[PDB]
Amino acid sequence: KLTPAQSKNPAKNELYLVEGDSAGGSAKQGRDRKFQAILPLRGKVINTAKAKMADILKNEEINTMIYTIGAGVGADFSIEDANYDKIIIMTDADTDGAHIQTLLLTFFYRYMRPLVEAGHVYIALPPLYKYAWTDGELEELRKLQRYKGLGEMNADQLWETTMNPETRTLIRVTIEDLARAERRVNVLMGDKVEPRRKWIEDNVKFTNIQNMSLEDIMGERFGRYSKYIIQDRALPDIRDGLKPVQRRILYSMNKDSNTFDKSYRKSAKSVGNIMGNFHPHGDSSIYDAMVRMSQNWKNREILVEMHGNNGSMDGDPPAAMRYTEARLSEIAGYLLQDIEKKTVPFAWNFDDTEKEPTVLPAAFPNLLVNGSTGISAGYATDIPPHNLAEVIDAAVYMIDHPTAKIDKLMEFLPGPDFPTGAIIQGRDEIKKAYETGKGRVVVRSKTEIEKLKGGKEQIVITEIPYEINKANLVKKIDDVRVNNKVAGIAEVRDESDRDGLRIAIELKKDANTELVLNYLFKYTDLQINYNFNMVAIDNFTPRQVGIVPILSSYIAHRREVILARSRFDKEKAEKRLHIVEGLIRVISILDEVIALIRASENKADAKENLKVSYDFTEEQAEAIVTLQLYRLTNTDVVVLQEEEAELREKIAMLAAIIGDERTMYNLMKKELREVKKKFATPRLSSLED
Amino acid sequence: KLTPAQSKNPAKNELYLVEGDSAGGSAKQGRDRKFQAILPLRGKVINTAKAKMADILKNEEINTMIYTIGAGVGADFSIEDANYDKIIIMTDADTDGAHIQTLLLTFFYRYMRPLVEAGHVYIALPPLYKMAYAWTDGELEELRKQRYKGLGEMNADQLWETTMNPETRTLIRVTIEDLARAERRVNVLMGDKVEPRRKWIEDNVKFTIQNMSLEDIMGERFGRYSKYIIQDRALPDIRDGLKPVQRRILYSMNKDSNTFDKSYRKSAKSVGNIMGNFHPHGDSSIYDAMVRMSQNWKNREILVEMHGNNGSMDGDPPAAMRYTEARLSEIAGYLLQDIEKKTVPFAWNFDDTEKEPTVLPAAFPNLLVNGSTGISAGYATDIPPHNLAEVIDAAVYMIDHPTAKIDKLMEFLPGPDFPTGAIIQGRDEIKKAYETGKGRVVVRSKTEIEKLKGGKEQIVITEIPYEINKANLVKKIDDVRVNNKVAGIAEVRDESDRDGLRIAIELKKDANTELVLNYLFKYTDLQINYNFNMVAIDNFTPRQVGIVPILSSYIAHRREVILARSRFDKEKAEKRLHIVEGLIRVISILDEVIALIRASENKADAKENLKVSYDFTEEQAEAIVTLQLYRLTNTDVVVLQEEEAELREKIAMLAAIIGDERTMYNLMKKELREVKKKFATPRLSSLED
DNA sequence: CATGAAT
DNA sequence: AGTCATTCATG
DNA sequence: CGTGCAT
DNA sequence: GACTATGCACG
Ligand SMILES: COc1c(N2C[C@@H]3CCCN[C@@H]3C2)c(F)cc2c(=O)c(C(=O)O)cn(C3CC3)c12
Ligand SMILES: COc1c(N2C[C@@H]3CCCN[C@@H]3C2)c(F)cc2c(=O)c(C(=O)O)cn(C3CC3)c12
Ligand SMILES: [Mg+2]
Ligand SMILES: [Mg+2]
Ligand SMILES: [Mg+2]
Ligand SMILES: [Mg+2]
Repeated sequence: KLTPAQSKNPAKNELYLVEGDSAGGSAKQGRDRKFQAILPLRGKVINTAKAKMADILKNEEINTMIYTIGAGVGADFSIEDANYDKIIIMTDADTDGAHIQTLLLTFFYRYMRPLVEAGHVYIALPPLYKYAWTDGELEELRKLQRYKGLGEMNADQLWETTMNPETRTLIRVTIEDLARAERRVNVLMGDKVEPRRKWIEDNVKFTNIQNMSLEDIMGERFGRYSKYIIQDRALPDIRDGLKPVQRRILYSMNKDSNTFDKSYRKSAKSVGNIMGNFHPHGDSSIYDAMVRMSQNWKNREILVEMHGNNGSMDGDPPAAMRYTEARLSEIAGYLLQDIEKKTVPFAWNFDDTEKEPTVLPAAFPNLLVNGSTGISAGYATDIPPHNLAEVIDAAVYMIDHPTAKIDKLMEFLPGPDFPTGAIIQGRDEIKKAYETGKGRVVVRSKTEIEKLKGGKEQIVITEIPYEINKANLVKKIDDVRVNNKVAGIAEVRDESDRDGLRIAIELKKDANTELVLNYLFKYTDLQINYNFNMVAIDNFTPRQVGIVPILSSYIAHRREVILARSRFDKEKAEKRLHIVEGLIRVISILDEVIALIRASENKADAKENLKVSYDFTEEQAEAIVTLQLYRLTNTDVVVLQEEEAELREKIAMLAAIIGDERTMYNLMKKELREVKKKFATPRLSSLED
Repeated sequence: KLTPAQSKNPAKNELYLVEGDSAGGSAKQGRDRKFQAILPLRGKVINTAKAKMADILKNEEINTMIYTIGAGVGADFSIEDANYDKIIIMTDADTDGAHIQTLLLTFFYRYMRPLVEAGHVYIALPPLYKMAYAWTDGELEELRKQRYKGLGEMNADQLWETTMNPETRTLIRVTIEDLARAERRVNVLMGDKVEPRRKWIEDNVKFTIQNMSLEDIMGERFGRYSKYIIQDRALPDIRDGLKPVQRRILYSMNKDSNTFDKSYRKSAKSVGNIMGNFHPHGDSSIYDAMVRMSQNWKNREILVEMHGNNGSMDGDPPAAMRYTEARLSEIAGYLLQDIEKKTVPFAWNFDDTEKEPTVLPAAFPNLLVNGSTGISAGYATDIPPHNLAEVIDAAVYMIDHPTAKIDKLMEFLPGPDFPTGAIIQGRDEIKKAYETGKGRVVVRSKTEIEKLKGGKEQIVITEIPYEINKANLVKKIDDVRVNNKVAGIAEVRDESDRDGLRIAIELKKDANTELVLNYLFKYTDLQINYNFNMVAIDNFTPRQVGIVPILSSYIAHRREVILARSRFDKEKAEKRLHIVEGLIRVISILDEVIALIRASENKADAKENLKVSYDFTEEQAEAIVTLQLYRLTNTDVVVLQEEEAELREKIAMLAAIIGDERTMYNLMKKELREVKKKFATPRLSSLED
């Protein structure tokens, strides 16, 4: 796995720890083989502060590093009998690169302290533009090619920028204070989450060879990584309930006109467009997210319609993106409704070539309807799906009554509504969840006892808990029968066809079916505990939220959308109305206008003449001057006046929405009810206490 | 890997052999678990009538097919011990599916004869269309009163209802009518003898429940696969020298404006667009093809420029399409020159939503310049790269002298010009190759001797034979030292860097350096034999062609392109002249026309009046009537008469090309010389005899 | 045993 | 993101 | 131990 | 085209 140097020399030999096999290859190509060695770090280096000391020793990356370095580890470590003068960590210039640097540094600190204390650990700093490393260097170089990673850099460019000892700009790792360094590393990388959460809260603001400390290097790297994972990866926006990857998937597919009323496009075509325009990451990661939105046992209201093998409840792999074809679902269209009307904040992509929405208009409150999950850094998320009609009903009520209480809201939104059905138990815990954000509810399979011939009964499962694998469940129940942990099971039988779920647990003659069913509920996943952990992104910061701040954030959002949409349509109507006013007046003086253009020197002089001599505005003067010749035939002013009437009425009703809070909220309620009527579906999960 | 039936029954159990894992997964969901078992066949099945029996027994696909059939194989085959009553083969509707059916049928023939003789071996026929479903184009025509490209685009419920439901499926019963003729049919198609197969293809293939015989099924299936892979996969077109996948890559990237003058584009975005619009195959195959066109040690003139790790001469894996950026090279633009002018026959793609070029205009003879290779069915190709300037000079001569002899052409085209360089020996065999298509020439590494200290010498290799892996060569050379197959080798060192190839073979003190160098040339790969096998596609058929059928077919192609282009520009200039002629008349009667349009009631009326009153044509009247108002200012009649003159001359020069074979041929030469001057590059390979 | 578009 | 196996012609 | 976006 | 290991919070 390691590319070694030509000659052995522990006085000049350098070890390059490269992030990735591709970048490892590029390094291997652009290196100096006389003394430079390459070691690909395939994946993320294990946490040698969290993981056990056994599984740490059973790690491939760690072992081949301890072998390539050739000095041992822990207390059996002799820096004198090493193999390298310098060990350089070369990663991508992005956030995940900063995470690898963090993980690798904690390794070389916890188990190879003398190597770091002797200043033998370095950090290669690849350029960010093309050469510039900062924004100030770009400014000075302006008097560009943004490197998305090491993969986009050539071998000769790699050497000239970051590998040549005379040209490279390294960051030397030094231990200034062993006490403050021990504290920092142990907090950021410890098993305890709470000190890490607090550190992120207090520090991270969400708004040729230099030497850096350990505390500074661990702070700038884990600080850069934490902020990006919370804001721009794992956690959903509190409004549209989407992670950046899902929003980019829905938007790109919509921009490519890949909607529900059109033909399916090949998945790879969509995935490729997402990656080249908005989401600068792996094709597999994007596709796996695209597939999940097509699975109706993961989402209560699917956003993608996919043809072919997209998986099952048995958890078998979906067809590769070379096979499947996809398109947005009809209800996914409402998430993107009026996006063409400046109703949402847009920001530049990584490419700085095209703008992308930071949030979707969300004509329906997706965050509650579909849910989210949900593993960040310092924070985590688990929001269950809900009924489309019920959430809307609660939303409509809160629109009328902003200061509504949870007890009243639960008359409309009684609890979660899993797409997999099953039984939810714990009315008290549901309330606790809708208030504080956290809460532990019990999810139970829908069962039915069928009596067989011979005095023997049979348990028949028809629905299973959310996020539970059907195939793994059957195996676990069968293991109970095989091991005879409990007595009475004759045969476990998955009888689920393409049109129904059915797990049949046939029991022996004279066997307490109550004793068995109770055992399977406790020791298998027939019954599970579902933990609420409703955390989302409100105002760029992570926020644990109940049912109230969620609904309030959605209402506040839809208000902005409706207001912005109204300004947009009013802007269009005004501009035409202004043009129609001019055209009507033109007909009254058609002869003198044509005579004026006839006397004009050019297009610009013609418009300037229309302004001065006949008080037409710039916008009007443009429309008049660019009229096709045949429009001189028409002198019917009546039809244009009918358009004036229609436009003036539209501007009026639009302005009232912008000017009257009540009128606006009435509109919002009207649309939320239409969405309800169109996409209403009965409950699947029963509620008990 | 096998999904067994829930109930073992050698009377009703079916065994579906599915092409691919994903399709096997879809079948695993759409099956009836009571009696339908699934066995996914991953990749093409081994040719059991072509490979050594030792390799056959080691083939895991065969072993897992026998051990699940439960009846052994060969002479030790009890037909009553089988666990399945029916064995259905379910492949895609495409030609590769027909190949698998062929390979499988020969196995069940050779090693399981009683199984096929009992009529238990079936062939499942998937639907081809979906509007209900239809298997034939006639059935689609009747159903008219979704084109499936495989099984990966079908849902589980769809696959069941159409091909898996035993009461609603179309099956093919494989019956062996005669054991005599079926043997010759099997051996000719699958046997180790290539010549009889090539003859059978040239004799049968026209290049332009329900029972079925074995000889008929084998001929129909393999016939389709033979034809398809011959003219639509492995072999290049004789005109633009491109395989279908290479042509689709170039056209797609050019259509997406991913060219040399513009920014680089993420590779996955290009691959996805190709796969979804033109080339209905795997992403890796398309990307690998795209990567090769970027490697400057395989192509004499790269057609794709690529940023990042695109591999090396050591054979190390290039970066995945997630990492790399790419765009068309400048010279690749000349392959697509004038494609927007209907100079090339187009054809519908697989979606019938977009038309693709069947051949590129090719402003330079790409077949000889870049070469091709080169493994089809019944045929194979191997054309070496040539110098761009030399091939053009050869073609230019043949334009003036159609009946040019080979000995004369070689004064301009002396031989191949490998991008890897090295030495070519064998003037005689080159001529034999340029005449017949086949030839065996010798390629020798470029070496030099460097005197060292202590009286030692050092062999230095700077250039190596075409298509030779540098990493393996060094290993094989060093293996000579290790095994001491020749005396005097001290150390083998690859000293190549990012700007120079260098393999230093350091010798010992008193060692015969001439002896060492001679042994390596003969027993390693410092010297190899390049075998010409110039086979291309001429008139939809594979043709073993010499240097003359190639150059002539290119000139013939360039003729059609230039003729079709000249007609395009002429019709364009004609219609434009027609308008200019009318606009000049209008100026002299501007007021009368404006008054005439004002007097008119509408657009249609205005044109009829422009016709009747001033004899303007319909095309002329339309142009006048649709002029924007400001055009009444730009009333310069002279600059219109300049365009009029400029157009009449352009038509005159274009008509001369269409109406004179010589003037057209001079245009070929003029343009070919321009291409030559722009992309001229010195030889890299030296020639000897 | 490689080569290169396919599975 | 690398690894793993087969087709096909051919020396 | 599985979860779902990342390496 | 499936297989294999890491992060991160959490019962
Ligand atoms: C499972 O088939 C493949 C294999 N194998 C064949 C053997 C089967 C049993 C034991 N494992 C190996 C793995 C392989 F080595 C490579 C590829 C491959 O590169 C590829 C592609 O699209 O680029 C596609 N496929 C699938 C489309 C056939 C490959
Ligand atoms: C080599 O890393 C990966 C592994 N491995 C990690 C271990 C390292 C030593 C060898 N064995 C395993 C293989 C893996 F199991 C899965 C994926 C993976 O799914 C994936 C993706 O984009 O979808 C990307 N990568 C690469 C981007 C890191 C994966
Ligand atoms: Mg990266
Ligand atoms: Mg993955
Ligand atoms: Mg196929
Ligand atoms: Mg492959």
